[PDB]
Amino acid sequence: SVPGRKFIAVKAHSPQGEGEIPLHRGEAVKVLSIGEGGFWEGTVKGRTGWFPADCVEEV
Repeated sequence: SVPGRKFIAVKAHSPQGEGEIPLHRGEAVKVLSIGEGGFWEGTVKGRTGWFPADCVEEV
């Protein structure tokens, strides 16, 4: 465990809905909040949006 909200993408994501962001494996993701339907909200390189939670793992 490390304090804070640092995660890493283990899976890619291609956006398929309003407000979704892409993810690429290995990227740093700051997890901000949770949504409905298995989606979480996070920040990658100055963009924030939705992606499936199963794409990320905590550092």
